[PDB]
Amino acid sequence: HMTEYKLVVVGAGGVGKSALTIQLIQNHFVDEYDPTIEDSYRKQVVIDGETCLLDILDTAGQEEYSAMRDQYMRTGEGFLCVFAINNTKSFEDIHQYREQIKRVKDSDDVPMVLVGNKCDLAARTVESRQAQDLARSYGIPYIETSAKTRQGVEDAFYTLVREIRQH
Amino acid sequence: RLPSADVYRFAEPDSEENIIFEENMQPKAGIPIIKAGTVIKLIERLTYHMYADPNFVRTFLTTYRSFCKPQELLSLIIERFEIPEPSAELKRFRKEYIQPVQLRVLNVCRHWVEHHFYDFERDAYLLQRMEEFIGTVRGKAMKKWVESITKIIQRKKIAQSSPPTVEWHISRPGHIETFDLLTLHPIEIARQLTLLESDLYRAVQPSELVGSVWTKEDKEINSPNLLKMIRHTTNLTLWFEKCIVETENLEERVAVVSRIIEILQVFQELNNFNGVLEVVSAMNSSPVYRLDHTFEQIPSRQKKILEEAHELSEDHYKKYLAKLRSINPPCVPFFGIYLTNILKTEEGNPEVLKRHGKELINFSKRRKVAEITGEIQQYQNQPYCLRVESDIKRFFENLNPMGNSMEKEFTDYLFNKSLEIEPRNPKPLPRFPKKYSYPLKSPGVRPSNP
Ligand SMILES: OC1(c2ccc(Br)cc2)CCNCC1
Repeated sequence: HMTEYKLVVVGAGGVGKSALTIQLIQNHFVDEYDPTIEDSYRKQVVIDGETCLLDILDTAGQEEYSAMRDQYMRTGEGFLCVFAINNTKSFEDIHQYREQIKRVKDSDDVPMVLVGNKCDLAARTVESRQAQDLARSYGIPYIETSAKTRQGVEDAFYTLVREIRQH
Repeated sequence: RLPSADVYRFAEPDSEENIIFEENMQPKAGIPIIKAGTVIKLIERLTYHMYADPNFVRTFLTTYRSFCKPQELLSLIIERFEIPEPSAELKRFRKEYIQPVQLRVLNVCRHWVEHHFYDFERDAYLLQRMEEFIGTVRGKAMKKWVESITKIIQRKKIAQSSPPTVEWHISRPGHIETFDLLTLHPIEIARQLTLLESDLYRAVQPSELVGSVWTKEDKEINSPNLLKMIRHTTNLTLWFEKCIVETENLEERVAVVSRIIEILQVFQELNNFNGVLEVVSAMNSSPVYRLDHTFEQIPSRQKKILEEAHELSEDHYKKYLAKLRSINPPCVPFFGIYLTNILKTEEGNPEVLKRHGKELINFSKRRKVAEITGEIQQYQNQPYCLRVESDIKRFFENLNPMGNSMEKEFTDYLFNKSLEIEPRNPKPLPRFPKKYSYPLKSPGVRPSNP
């Protein structure tokens, strides 16, 4: 049996966080997505020559069910803490998301990655250095991604798998 | 023979540059499934001469606002109705094209005012224009449908057997001052919360969901019934956690967790999956999950009940999804799944498909969203055969476990309460005094009267 990594996407709502996972799963050149089927959140990948299965939980749209975060977060081994580079509030919310992840997992060292998403052609309010500084302070990687071009998507996910493997 | 596109836009023939279809046909009607098309071609097919297409009309009128404004739609359906002429040919055209088309636009107007009246409540000029158009419609064949539309508009402008006996425990009828988790009957907590949650579920309209408007800046204006529903659910999870971690005495806290699991058992009986999950979320919260000394003293029967409920949520709601599909109404579904599937359908599919350089509206994306809102509505029809208790109802409606505190403040307080009552190893387990001056024994989940 190949290794299965249970990943959880966390972040502010209303700022296109769903693109990160939709773009990973979708084959480029197919823009047709059905969130109803199993294949929409499970993907077989080869990372550093070792085949594995990524199971990704993204509860995009259920942000108001604030008392369901612990439940959802406990399913994960690895986390993608996502903010929009055009929304400073989503960036500022990362500190509390991470604190909950640490509490839920009962660990100060939980495999985690900071993802800055460029969700539209709105102006950037979060400079690369601000996010690179925050990521360093937590001792975790920082990956910027483009929702339009798929740039950085695979690197975000693969860097998380490496963080889990090297845990 | 139809007139020129230069005089009547809907005469323009079909091509790969203006309308494309799916490989399959409408399951029950043998009609082709439109994949994408131009607004003119979608409006043509909305009011097609060959056949009536209720599914497409139902889908269109639910999801059109993402690609066409209500004013622009009314303009388009008025244009469609105003058919110019291009004898044997003229009499056949009047009967095989003008009469069927004019009738189909009247059915659209009728479906619009009946099922999507909010567009009119929100734009009084849109209704002024609808009424003006409906006034200019003439013909003996139309009068029947014109009167019906007018009858709906004016109605919109105006605006079973015996249920089980209400169950009581320590708290008696009228004595609201003593109502609490352990004093009210576990069966009545579950029934009265099922009624509240059922009504909250049934008040959510597709207008609050289509366009993922509950996630946008104006969510408080556009999705108010959905948010009240989510906020009640959130409040009950937080209330359940608060009850647990504020019962510092272990024996009393074992009694609290055990009673909440009994409330869960009844939510399962009633098919209240929102209620089931309110309890699973509280149990899996950081303050409650870690209470090993409390869960060790919980009866195995109750451990197994909670464990099966938890498993509904496992593997992206696999067992929840199958269980919901198998039961029949009345039930209270968990809305969160629908919310995520609508959002991801809209965000994961393009608004437009391009064919031979021409932009086509992606209708299939919209159909997929209308499929989710239709499944929400199928569970909104049937009510529960349960008598409301106005004082128990009010007690749950006014629960405010957070008080004046903010989310961080409150959830940190709950977690710090958890660490106080059951410290982190190897700190010894302290003892705490009792807070309940009434019996902790449960009356059970089986009704007390036949
Ligand atoms: O047995 C525990 C549990 C099981 C299931 C749920 Br739901 C919530 C908690 C509580 C005690 N600590 C281990 C997990």
